[PDB]
Amino acid sequence: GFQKCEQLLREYGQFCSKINQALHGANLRQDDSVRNLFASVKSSQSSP
Amino acid sequence: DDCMQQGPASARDLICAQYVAGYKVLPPLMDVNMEAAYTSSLLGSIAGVGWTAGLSSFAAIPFAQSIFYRLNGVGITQQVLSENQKLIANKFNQALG
Amino acid sequence: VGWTAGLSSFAAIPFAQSIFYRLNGVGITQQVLSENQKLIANKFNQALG
Amino acid sequence: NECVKAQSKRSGFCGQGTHIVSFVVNAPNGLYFMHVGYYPSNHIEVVSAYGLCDAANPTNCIAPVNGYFIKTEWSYTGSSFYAPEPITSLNTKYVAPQVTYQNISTNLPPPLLG
Amino acid sequence: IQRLDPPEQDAQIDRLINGRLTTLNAFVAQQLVRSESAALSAQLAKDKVNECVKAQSKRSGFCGQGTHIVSFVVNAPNGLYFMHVGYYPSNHIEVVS
Amino acid sequence: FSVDGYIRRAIDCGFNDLSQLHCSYESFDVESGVYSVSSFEAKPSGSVV
Amino acid sequence: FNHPIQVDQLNSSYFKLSIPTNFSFGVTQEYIQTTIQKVTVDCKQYVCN
Ligand SMILES: *[C@@H]1O[C@H](CO)[C@@H](O[C@@H]2O[C@H](CO)[C@@H](O[C@@H]3O[C@H](CO)[C@@H](O)[C@H](O[C@H]4O[C@H](CO)[C@@H](O)[C@H](O)[C@@H]4O)[C@@H]3O)[C@H](O)[C@H]2NC(C)=O)[C@H](O)[C@H]1NC(C)=O
Ligand SMILES: *[C@@H]1O[C@H](CO)[C@@H](O)[C@H](O)[C@H]1NC(C)=O
Ligand SMILES: *[C@@H]1O[C@H](CO)[C@@H](O)[C@H](O)[C@H]1NC(C)=O
Repeated sequence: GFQKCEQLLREYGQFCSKINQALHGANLRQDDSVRNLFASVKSSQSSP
Repeated sequence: DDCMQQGPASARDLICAQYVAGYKVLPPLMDVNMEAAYTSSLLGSIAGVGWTAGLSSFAAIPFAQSIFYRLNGVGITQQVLSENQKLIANKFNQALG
Repeated sequence: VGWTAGLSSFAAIPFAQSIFYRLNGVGITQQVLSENQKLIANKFNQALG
Repeated sequence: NECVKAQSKRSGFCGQGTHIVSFVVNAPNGLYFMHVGYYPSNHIEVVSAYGLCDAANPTNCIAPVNGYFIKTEWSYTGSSFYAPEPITSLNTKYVAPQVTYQNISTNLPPPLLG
Repeated sequence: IQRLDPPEQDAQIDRLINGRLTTLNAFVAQQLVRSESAALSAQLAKDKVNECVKAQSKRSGFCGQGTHIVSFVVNAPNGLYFMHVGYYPSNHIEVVS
Repeated sequence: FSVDGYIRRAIDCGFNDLSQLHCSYESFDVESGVYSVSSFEAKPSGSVV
Repeated sequence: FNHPIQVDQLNSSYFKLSIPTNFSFGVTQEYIQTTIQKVTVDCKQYVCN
């Protein structure tokens, strides 16, 4: 939250955009991994 | 709120650290009951899925009947399986118990 | 290529003939495949179209 | 090798449903697989036997091959598609007798009419 | 900020920035490595359910040890827990064949 | 540098692209292959002010 | 949760068979990446211009 720091941070480019996008993609990857995995465990027919 | 009204559980509490350090742990895609539903339906499909040709039909047969076909399929003859059905069930039960 | 034993010989057979062997191999009987050859080709074509 | 050059018997390896045939085309950074599978629908429930034995000759038993023996007396259907047809030597195999096999005494199929 | 003026204050803040940027880059690099690994692993889990659980496997060592008979699946904290029941021979004898 | 310390052989690392290759691997013998080396720079032909 | 078709077991020497009466073909599409774009960098130029 310090403005002086934020001012200096800006000189490193869109650093935080890169951090957020990299993690966003990495997190989507698990939702996709899970969705695919369960779609395959799922039975068509099953007994109670 | 738990981390404010109770505070950290112990030294190096990485869950309460989230609101301090600036990071967040996100919830998983499926809740527990849904994941349980998937493996529960899977359990009930085993005897009738690994039975014959194709993946399209389901044989609602007893688990035990499935085991005997599985044992026959690996080289144990039917005369043996028939004489030993209780012995086989007991050994299976010991393995899981 | 996906026709018989070994990877060494090639059966130059019609695609359609291959499909019917593939369907027979998964549990659809020959009486069914014979009665429905046009129905099967149409469904296949819908799937790809 | 598994999908395209062969019909696969591995559930879920290729596509969903029962694998029939796959095709491959190139894609910008790799291959694009086109897996054609067989998707069943409108399932019905029928009553099936584990096998059939000659009631008069209890050691002479059959089991279905890649299909089922269903009530309709007994007839055969392929495993992926309900379509009853007569039980013949081409859709059966002889097996050792089992407690779960039915004892049939009337309309015995040709493999048991011995 | 409280102790130093801008020409030196800047240098000190900048050290903290470099260290924290480095930390975040390392973190992200590992989340990408760990998520790639977990994704490959998830496909292995997919294959085991289809090969192991929904089918009897004939592949030695793919499922469990010994000859595979039946497998079960339950959920685990970060994945699946496979329960592979195999047939284990003992007391071998030699005969002439 | 020889065992006795004298320089008997050398590469001028800016002479050509092949020389750049040898220098980047710090060796007079590099394996066969296709390698990227420093680009051929465009140089100013004048100035505008 | 999308429940599977429930097929009951029987208290008998028989069993219930849930068997298709109809079918369709469908296509599962899959992309597998085999390559990445190959890139080289003139590091000396990149850093110092
Ligand atoms: C179609 O006909 C068959 C053939 O008759 C019939 O299956 C037979 O059923 C009888 C019982 O009705 C089985 O006989 C016994 O059943 C008891 C049940 O607990 C077993 O405990 C006995 O085992 C002891 O005795 C055996 C004698 O050799 C020993 O070998 C064994 O180790 C035990 O000491 C015994 O099994 C009979 O075995 C089966 N036959 C077969 C081939 O399994 C069948 O049920 C009829 N079909 C239908 C749907 O009714
Ligand atoms: C019906 O199920 C019960 C469950 O215990 C079993 O004891 C009984 O023998 C079964 N009857 C038949 C015909 O299998
Ligand atoms: C199979 O499903 C299709 C879907 O529209 C339908 O048109 C066709 O008549 C169905 N066939 C049977 C035998 O029900």
